[PDB]
Amino acid sequence: MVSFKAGINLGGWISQYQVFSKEHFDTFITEKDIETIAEAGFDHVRLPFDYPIIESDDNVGEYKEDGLSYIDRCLEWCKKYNLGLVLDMHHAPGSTLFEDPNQQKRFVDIWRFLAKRYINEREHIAFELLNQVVEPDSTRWNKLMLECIKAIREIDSTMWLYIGGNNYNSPDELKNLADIDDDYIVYNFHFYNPFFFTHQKAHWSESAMAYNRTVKYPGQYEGIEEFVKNNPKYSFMMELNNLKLNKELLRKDLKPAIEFREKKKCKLYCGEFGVIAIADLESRIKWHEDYISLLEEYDIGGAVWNYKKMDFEIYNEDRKPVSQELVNILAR
Repeated sequence: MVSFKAGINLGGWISQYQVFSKEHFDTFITEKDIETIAEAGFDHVRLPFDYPIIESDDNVGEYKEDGLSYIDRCLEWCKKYNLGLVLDMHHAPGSTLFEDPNQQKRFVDIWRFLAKRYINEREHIAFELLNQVVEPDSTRWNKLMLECIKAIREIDSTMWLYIGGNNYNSPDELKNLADIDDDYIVYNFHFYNPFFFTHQKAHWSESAMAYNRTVKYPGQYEGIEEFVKNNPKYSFMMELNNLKLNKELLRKDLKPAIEFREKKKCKLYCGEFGVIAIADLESRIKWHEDYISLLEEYDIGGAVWNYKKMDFEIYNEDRKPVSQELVNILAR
């Protein structure tokens, strides 16, 4: 039996790669990595991929077997170590996806193709449709998601599909998803609360970079009022002034997902959650311990971000954990 409860992400491999290089692709993740993950106790891996490894915008419809090989081999390694694999589309075609039906067509076609390609794999693979959803409302995503589900179901009636909502799969956007009468659906949400703690000093976040402050957990945001005074552009941060960071805050942020499930009686999954590696170790470990305990209390499976690199590393390049206590907590 394969399970999808205590996983880890393989971001930075065939998704969010620096340069499109075969050297990177052949070496970033190898069988030794899957072996390490399996020996640690995780039951599955989440594999983000960006469309270009599979389809070029030029010869649309012509799928690259060379890119597909990275996915095929990962499936092999997973089957070998009895791990599940959640195949996740990070960057879809198009942002114009919800504007251009051609982009919509390619998106659906790519999933139709993958459903066919992996039709004989019944227990080690699951599909997670799309990660990047940031829209004014869910109307357009709901339309595309339904077509995609439909297209896939004509080919595979029992393939498990992972579906997330708007606002980067926010837990409070699940309620805005169209009702899918389907029993093989798992609802996904990401969780990085409190943001200025999990992304403190994240170089890719303008506000976090402007704030440029170390934060501990449990603890409290400090100097917000002083920061806003100097930077009126970030006035909205005044809402966070002196916010107390503790386990009850995390429980409150998780509430919307729990309420949705209480109504839908569905399965929930947290595909991404984590803390930036530069945070102090003690706080980093404590946040995971508290969050994992909430996931276990509510029986919600998930995958921590990230296996290696991507600034959220759980393992060094030497395939050794940054902290053994941390890995133990995450493997449940």
